[PDB]
Amino acid sequence: TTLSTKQKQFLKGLAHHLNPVVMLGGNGLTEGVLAEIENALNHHELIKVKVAGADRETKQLIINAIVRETKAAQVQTIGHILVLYRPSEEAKIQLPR
Repeated sequence: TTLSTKQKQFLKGLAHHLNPVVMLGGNGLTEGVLAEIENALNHHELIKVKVAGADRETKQLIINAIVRETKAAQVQTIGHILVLYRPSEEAKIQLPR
């Protein structure tokens, strides 16, 4: 998913009003966590995934794997939160041109 600068910023602003819908723990990106992320992308398009207690390299492994498997766009990485977006066949969120 390739987002323009303006699209990414639009989604970053919207995600400020969202809570995380997936949380990772010590076991990282398990099969079940990936299914939760897929589910969340499907229903919500724009999601926040909490990745607490991850150092920079660990978090990067996780980000890379999520993007590879899901084809979601990275909207924002700040601290322990990953904001991701993937469009739906039935758009829920109006994305700017």
